[PDB]
Amino acid sequence: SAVIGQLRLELQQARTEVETADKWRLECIDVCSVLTNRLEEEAGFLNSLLK
Amino acid sequence: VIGQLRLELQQARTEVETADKWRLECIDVCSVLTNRLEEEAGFLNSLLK
Amino acid sequence: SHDCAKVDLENAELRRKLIRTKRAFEDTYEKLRMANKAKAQVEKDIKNQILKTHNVLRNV
Amino acid sequence: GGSHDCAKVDLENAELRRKLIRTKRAFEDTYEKLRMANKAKAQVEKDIKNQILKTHNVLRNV
Ligand SMILES: [Zn+2]
Repeated sequence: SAVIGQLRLELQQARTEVETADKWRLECIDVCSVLTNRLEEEAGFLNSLLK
Repeated sequence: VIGQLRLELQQARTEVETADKWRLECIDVCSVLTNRLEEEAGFLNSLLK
Repeated sequence: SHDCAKVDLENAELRRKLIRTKRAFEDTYEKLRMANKAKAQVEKDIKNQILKTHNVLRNV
Repeated sequence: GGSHDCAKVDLENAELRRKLIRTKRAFEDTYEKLRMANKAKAQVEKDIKNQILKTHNVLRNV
């Protein structure tokens, strides 16, 4: 019968779920990259104060 | 009569689980790094006195 | 009246002590001035670093 | 009187004593300011060390 129809819908919702999860995951990685680089710069600065 | 689609649809749902898992771990990381940067900026400000 | 030899000796000893104390004060004053200068530079750079971090946290 | 001007060396000794008291006080005050500055800087450097260690500990655990 007609089981292909609803399954396509569920798979498209799953596609939107991968888009959202991967999108917010990459955004989080970009944040973590900026914060890590800033912490490294600041630690380097603090180290420069000990010379 | 195909059957096999269950794995492929579940693999996609397993991919959502993996992406969400690494994303939540990343959120914990960002929280720790943010807190450390706030503490460190507060410390640097404390040096100005 | 005074003891002429005694006031000559005291004059010379006072001049010696005054020069030694002048040199000590000039050296200490220069060390403190350099320290104040270095600290001022440090505080300027610290301000810039605080600004960078608050800009980063703000963009989050 | 003898080989010097007695009044002149009396005045010069008195002035040298005044200058020496003033210069001693300046040197002691400046030295105390320097000692306080060095102490505060030493404390700052200890705290800076602990802050660097905390940051590297965070970054390593990340
Ligand atoms: Zn005399």
